[PDB]
Amino acid sequence: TPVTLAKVIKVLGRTGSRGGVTQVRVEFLEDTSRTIVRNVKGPVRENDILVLMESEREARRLR
Amino acid sequence: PKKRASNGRNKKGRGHVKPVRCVNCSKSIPKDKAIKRMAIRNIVEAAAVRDLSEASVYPEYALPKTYNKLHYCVSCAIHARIVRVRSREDRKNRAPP
Amino acid sequence: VVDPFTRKEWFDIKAPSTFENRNVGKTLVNKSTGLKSASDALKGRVVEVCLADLQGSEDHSFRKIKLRVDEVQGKNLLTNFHGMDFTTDKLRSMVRKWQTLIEANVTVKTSDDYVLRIFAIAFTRKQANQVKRHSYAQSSHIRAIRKVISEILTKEVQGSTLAQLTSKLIPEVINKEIENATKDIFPLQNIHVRKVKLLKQPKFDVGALMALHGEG
Amino acid sequence: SGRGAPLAKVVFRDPYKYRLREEIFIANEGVHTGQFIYAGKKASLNVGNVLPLGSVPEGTIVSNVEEKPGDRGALARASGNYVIIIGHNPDENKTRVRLPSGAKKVISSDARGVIGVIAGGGRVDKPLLKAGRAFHKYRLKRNSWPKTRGVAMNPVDHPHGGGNHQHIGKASTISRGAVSGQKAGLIAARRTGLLRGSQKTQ
Amino acid sequence: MRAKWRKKRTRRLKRKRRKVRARSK
Amino acid sequence: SQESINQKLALVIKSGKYTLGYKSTVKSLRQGKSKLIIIAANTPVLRKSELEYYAMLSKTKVYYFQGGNNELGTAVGKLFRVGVVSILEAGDSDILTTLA
Amino acid sequence: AKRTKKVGITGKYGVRYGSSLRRQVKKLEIQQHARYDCSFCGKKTVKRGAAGIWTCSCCKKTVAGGAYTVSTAAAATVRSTIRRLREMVEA
Amino acid sequence: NSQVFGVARIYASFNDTFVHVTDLSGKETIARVTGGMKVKADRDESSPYAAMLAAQDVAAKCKEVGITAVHVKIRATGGTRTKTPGPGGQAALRALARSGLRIGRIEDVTPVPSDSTRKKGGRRGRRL
RNA sequence: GGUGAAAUUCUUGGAUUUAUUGAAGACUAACUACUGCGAAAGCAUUUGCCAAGGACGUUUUCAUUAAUCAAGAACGAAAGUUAGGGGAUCGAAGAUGAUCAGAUACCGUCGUAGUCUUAACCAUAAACUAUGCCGACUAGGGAUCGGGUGGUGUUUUUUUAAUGACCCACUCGGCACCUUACGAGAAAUCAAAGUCUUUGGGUUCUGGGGGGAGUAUGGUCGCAAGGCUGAAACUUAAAGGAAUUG
Repeated sequence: TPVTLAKVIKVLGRTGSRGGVTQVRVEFLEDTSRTIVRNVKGPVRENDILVLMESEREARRLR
Repeated sequence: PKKRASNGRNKKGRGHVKPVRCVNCSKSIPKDKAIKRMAIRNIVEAAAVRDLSEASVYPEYALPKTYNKLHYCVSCAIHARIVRVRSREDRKNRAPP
Repeated sequence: VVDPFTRKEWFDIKAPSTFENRNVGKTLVNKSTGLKSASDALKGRVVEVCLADLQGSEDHSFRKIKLRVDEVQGKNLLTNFHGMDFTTDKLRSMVRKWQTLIEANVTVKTSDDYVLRIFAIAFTRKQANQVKRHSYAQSSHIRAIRKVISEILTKEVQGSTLAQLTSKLIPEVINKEIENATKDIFPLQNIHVRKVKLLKQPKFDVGALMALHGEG
Repeated sequence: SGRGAPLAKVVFRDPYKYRLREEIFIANEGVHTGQFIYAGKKASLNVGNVLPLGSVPEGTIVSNVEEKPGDRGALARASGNYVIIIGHNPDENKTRVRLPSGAKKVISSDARGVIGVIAGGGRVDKPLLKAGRAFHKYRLKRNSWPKTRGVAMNPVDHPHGGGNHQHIGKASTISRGAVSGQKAGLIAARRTGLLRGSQKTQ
Repeated sequence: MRAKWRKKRTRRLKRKRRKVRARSK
Repeated sequence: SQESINQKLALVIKSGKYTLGYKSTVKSLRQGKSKLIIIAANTPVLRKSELEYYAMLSKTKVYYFQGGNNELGTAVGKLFRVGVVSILEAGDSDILTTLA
Repeated sequence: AKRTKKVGITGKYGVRYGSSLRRQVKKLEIQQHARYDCSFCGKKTVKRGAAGIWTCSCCKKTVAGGAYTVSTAAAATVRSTIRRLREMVEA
Repeated sequence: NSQVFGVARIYASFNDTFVHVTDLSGKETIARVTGGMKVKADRDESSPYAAMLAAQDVAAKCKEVGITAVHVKIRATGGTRTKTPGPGGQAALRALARSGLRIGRIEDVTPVPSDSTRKKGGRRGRRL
């Protein structure tokens, strides 16, 4: 399956209207030079890995 | 009364200036008026430039930019949060930040 | 329910010998059949290329050229000039505020019947000691600049043909020509012969073309 | 007589004999005595000269254009009318032109046509004001004027006919599958009424 | 209301009364 | 870059030696005197050709005015119309060494 | 002297036929009885006979044109379009 | 430089994204697809997920025929319209890159008028 | 395609998208703007012809000719009307999909007149600088357009020259502008609405509670729509400026 693992790089801010959503950058965890910024659901810090169904959508702000 | 001396924008000696059209709403709006900006951008997004140059032949040749002027309606300008009302004294600052 | 590309061919472009890169492209057509020769259509195609991609350089990564197909031979097809241009990116990069603009244009036939409209653009600038912020002009200056531009463009185009001008404008001789001609009045940054437009062609003349070509 | 569009009496040297072959070209809005008219494939594209259609470019106009090569002139023949060229396709040499009704017609490039538009101009903007000028007009053409109305004629004389009131009774639009004696009114009317607008073909 | 439409309404009324008056020539 | 033929014509009037109208022009051009003819635009090609022939026989110069005979008469300073003018002593102008 | 505020020539039609039509006629009647200017002799001796052809009564040359006026505006556009194409061709 | 080359016209309105891949000329198109071809949602017709998902199969086809390298021209609606593209443009572009098709000579050819005909809206404009 | 979301609509006749060629009519982008010109309305592609005009250089040209103005006359956006040509887009009317309690309205699609021009008419707009014209003075301030004064300057290169524009300042008619306010005006504001109760610089129009009513009435101009002029009866105790709290 084309599923990805990616470890956090840094926190970016809490977005969306109700602020449940947060922004996070991750490192691809096998291509360290390749990073990606995305949106998440819940409590997050650095140094945690995320299982990604896409590595391309390259999310951005949200309300 | 006169909320603004110019009433408007830089006519002051002209009588008539041809109009333009708000790129958002298409309203007619004189060029003296009609907020004017410039949308300078690289086409590429920073998130993509890595894959871009990796796939790019002509290695490190250049990267062009997008150059676009943008007239605006007043109402649109305000609803864009692009321009906004200002304190009375603050209304004469003819500079950006 | 066909897979057309399992009917199609591949034709190698071969451009003039006045350039450098001639392995310019490959393009496909449906196979020539009865009552239908793919060449009949391929004779009319037109292609667009960066002059950088042509001459190997990247210093011409902004101008560009149109090439019209003229002939075919043995899975390979010969082109010829069809027009020049100037890219929008560079155009608006050049075109900023606080510098008056000028544009002129003329139309003339070569020594040969290859009639061309040719445009010229110019901006004003300041000279190294200036403080005011707009740097504009007067209409006398503008009119005389337009005049000289037209005269020079005509003088260069008449005594020449397409190949002459192609070999001029790859090295770009003519903007420096205008610069040397115009250093009297005004610096005039961003002088550029930016666009030419074919208006007419003579009889096709396979021979001139295959004389131009025919190497490697 | 019976025409706008004045006539032009051209004389040509007969190629194959010492004589002249005087002709009747329609005047084409600029013509005048002492003038020369050129005819040919190799003729100048000025006004009055007559040329094939492959021999002239797109956008050009012409009058008196033939519908077939050698019918000595058919179309764009009345006053103020003209036909516009809009294309060539040398696959079968077919020119494509636009006709005063607003019609697209595809014909032979070797078809001929005289360059310009026909005189007379706005003959039809001025009102006649009255019966007498209509009378003289239709005198010089044909006995179609005056014109009585079926709603005043008798049922024996018209299908509209009938009595106790000037009226018809049934539709005034008459299916083209119909036949003689029934064909009084509108024929194949794809609609009817007051209309808009304002092009004919597209 | 609005002055432009008072004006339009009065113009309508002028037309109407003038028609009613020229009824009697 | 250019001087107006109209002013030059006024000059040739006020100073130079000359005459008007086809007949006098041909008289002068037959006596071989006139140095410059001016001819309008509207005039018959036949008369234009006749005058051109007389000029080429007299070794005389020609100008083809860029306008009609009414305007030529206007410019030579009248209120009727003239097709042609003849000049025997091109006067205080220098038309002879112009493009003419 | 003046003899008529407006109708002029339309007085031949008296009280008849409607004012709209008489005005629409007045226009064209002036146009056609107008002694126009000749492109050839330059004079003003050009008058209609036999609607569609106008004669210069001195140079004798006839010219074809509109019925009531010499040039139709569409005919002038035609001449322009034609010379444009003539140049683009010959050149 | 054993890459064989094509060109890619990308056209991003605020409603849809058009990918279009052809030879170095316009004719003999190679691939063409939209966001609507991948979703029948009607508002996501310009979704950049859709543009990505379209560029995927476009590059697939360009390879299956045998193209390797691309030049790219791009445009908005233009004329007398926005002049600005939607978000899907850039995502389809990056998806092309990620597909592996090598790239060069990026350029914008969106149409621009010298003050051409009137615009829609009627002096007072499409108010939401 | 189009939307906030959809729908109407177009699509094996292969739409949209792609390339080429063409035609038409309109519009003159960006560059390029407290900048331009102009009695006002107003005016952007180029060139040529036509006249015209302000401002200036100005030891030139004449001698009080002149300033505002009833009557009277010219010009006069757009829309609008009459008629020819034109008719691409845009688009009242109109026809249609949605929404909505309803929507003959906003949104969407098409579309007539018109939008363009020609020949006539009209003659008004927040036709607003809602602020006349000419002169004297009040601080500066710096920009800046057009015009007029110097640099043992800059660069343009040739051997410097030369013009040349730029700058440095010197300088005038400018569109105008910033802080202050001395004066004025509650106040907003006014390089001028300043020059005034210490009341008068030449000077023309309109203005006098609100409405009724820009109606009626007539007259007059107009193809008409309508305009200019223009009341009264009757009715009635009011509407705005700034700023404060909400």
